[PDB]
Amino acid sequence: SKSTTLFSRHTKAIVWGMQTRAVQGMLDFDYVCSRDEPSVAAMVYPFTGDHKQKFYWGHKEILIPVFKNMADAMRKHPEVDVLINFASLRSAYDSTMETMNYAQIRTIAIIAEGIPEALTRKLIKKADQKGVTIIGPATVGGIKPGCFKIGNTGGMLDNILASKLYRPGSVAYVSRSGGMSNELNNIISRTTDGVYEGVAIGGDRYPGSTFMDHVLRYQDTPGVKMIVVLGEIGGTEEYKICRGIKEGRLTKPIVCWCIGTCATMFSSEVQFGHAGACANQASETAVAKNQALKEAGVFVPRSFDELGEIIQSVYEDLVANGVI
Amino acid sequence: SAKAISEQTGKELLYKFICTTSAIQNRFKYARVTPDTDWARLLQDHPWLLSQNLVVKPDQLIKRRGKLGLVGVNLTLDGVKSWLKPRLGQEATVGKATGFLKNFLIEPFVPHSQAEEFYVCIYATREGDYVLFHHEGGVDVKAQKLLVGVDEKLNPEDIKKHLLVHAPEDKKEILASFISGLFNFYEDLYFTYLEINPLVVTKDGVYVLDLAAKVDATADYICKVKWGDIEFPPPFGREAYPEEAYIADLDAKSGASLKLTLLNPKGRIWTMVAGGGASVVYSDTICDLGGVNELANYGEYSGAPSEQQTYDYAKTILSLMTREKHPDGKILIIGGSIANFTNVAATFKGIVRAIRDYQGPLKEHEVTIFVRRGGPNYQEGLRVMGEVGKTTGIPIHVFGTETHMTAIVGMALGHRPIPENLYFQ
Ligand SMILES: Nc1ncnc2c1ncn2[C@@H]1O[C@H](COP(=O)(O)OP(=O)(O)O)[C@@H](O)[C@H]1O
Ligand SMILES: [Mg+2]
Ligand SMILES: [Mg+2]
Repeated sequence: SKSTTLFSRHTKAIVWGMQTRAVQGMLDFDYVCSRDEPSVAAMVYPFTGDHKQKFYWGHKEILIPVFKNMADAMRKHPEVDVLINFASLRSAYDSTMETMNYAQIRTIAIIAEGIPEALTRKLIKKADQKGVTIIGPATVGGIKPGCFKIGNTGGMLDNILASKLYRPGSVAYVSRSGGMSNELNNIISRTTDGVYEGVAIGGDRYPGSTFMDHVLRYQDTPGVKMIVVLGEIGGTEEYKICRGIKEGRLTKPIVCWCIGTCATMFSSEVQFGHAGACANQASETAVAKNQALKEAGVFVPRSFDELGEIIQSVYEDLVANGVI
Repeated sequence: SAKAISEQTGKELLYKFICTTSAIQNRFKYARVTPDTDWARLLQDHPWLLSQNLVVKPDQLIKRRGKLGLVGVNLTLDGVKSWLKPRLGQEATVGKATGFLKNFLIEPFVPHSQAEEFYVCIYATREGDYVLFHHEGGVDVKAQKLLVGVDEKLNPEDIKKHLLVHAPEDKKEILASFISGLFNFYEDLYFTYLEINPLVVTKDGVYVLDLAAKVDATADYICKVKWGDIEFPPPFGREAYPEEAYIADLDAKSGASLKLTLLNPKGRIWTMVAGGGASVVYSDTICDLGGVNELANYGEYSGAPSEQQTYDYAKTILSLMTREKHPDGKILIIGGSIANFTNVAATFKGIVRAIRDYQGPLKEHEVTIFVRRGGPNYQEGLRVMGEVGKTTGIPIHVFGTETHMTAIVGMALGHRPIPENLYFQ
């Protein structure tokens, strides 16, 4: 829909919020990725006055500036095009709208869960007209191995090492679930050359950027040879992928599993954790969407039980033809 | 999430807050009735029940109550009582949901023709809110429709020009004004769905005979002044439990995320999975392996809850599964993905503190526990699980990242064996 490349090993970001632990986790990731510099240029915190914070670049202690006014951070760090918003739900709308007044920001991550859908609809409309990519709300974010990870995504160094998240493979994924995104990190690393980029779009009814938004970016990314989608019950988003393939827009292999098949076996409605998990028509069920995907040429497993098994199968057939 | 409200709650809010040129009739003129209803006290509070004939129907999020014979129309109070006699308090299956009929509305009967029954609906999408109208309202509803953009305003001339093309000419200005007032009320109180079928217009004004609605529960902090102590009923086929209200109350107190819904309180399969998505996958897996009729709950804890928060969540689940022995015992799935930031050590310490205080009952009900979890400090978390399983006698099997996330479900159901070569890994 909008840009194709959001992050690189030179991406510099501003962090709205006093989330020291998440910033340090990002820095640890930057280090073992052999980045030249930290990915967090400055933090914003309107509660306290301008100051600087102790952080650790490897074993060496460094400092990152913390500004009270967003206007001062954007001005003193014009290299920033990404903002990771850790604001509480009550203030996430205002701070996000304020961010999109700085045309330097091309990608915003909204962590907070609980933002009224009517408000997020208003955020989407502003970003749509300004070409800003919103990842969220209600997401941990995403990770681009070797280059950039959003806040807590990917966890601590030991997980970044175990899942080989310090260098890219050829497999891009997009999920609604933040926790399952780190499971996809684990599964993909164990069955392929590893993750090239992963995005968690969040569990809300209207995510800032949809599944197809990122699947499209992946179709336009040469280093990406195959795509995994952990879809979900609710809405009709995954149907855009059936369309994309039908129109010749989606050519690379696509693996997809939609979670929420149990809801077809419940005698009445059950709302799941993700605010957008509700199936309002028959076509929004996980079973109905999995079936439509398989008929459109998507590689759909029988169950999540066998998701890693089908990912490995697609990968090896791609290695066979010398695509990887 | 968007949550359904009762017809009464929706009608109360509409009557109180809608602003319209149209005089809306029979405002607040309804009587709520349950199996406990003191019918003498009801007539004290609502003397109008004897002034005209009535309509009675269940208000429990049951759709097409007419087709199901669940609307008694144009009845005296005595007729309402006789009509309620074989229905109130009785068990009833609607579609595939089975529940008790126990909450009914009694409203005045409004005479009118079929030509005076209209359809109105407003629901939300990503690109905005769609406003629908059909001149052929009623139980047998092709409808006119138009998108109101995100920051767009509903201009009454589009209501008049497009939506009301097929509406009778005389009733067009009152209909235009009501739909305009309805939309503003829809926005102000953060509705995401609002259906009035039928909306009745006679020479005496506008009547809201039926109402179905959902509101954005996340917008309480914005709307609580007008919402009041607002209630979100469970779908027909389920009861509300205090444990659910307890957990929902904790979730409201921190950024942490604590959901819990009881499906089958006598089911021998309980889950305490972390994550909004993982909890769904484990549920998908259990049902995919034939366990849909024994799964007791759906729930998740995530967002880095504290150790105490996790103990309070866990102690709720353990109480619920120690209320009646099962012939074949019971099973507890403590699972999840490799977490990004949730301290697996602090959370499992809280769970382990719950398994200690409830160890006696858990052995009476023959509970077996299965564990798979990764994330920050997961190794220390795995240890105390295996260690409490030994300092109690409760059988626990503890797995880590070297186990597929849902593999422990097949283990728990006997579709695959327990591999002791993966413990604590
Ligand atoms: N208060 C009322 N006065 C007169 N007729 C009514 C009244 N309430 C309902 N009806 C009639 O009964 C029908 C069914 O009632 P309704 O409340 O719409 O429930 P449902 O849509 O679930 O069948 C209505 O379409 C209308 O024709
Ligand atoms: Mg109706
Ligand atoms: Mg969640």
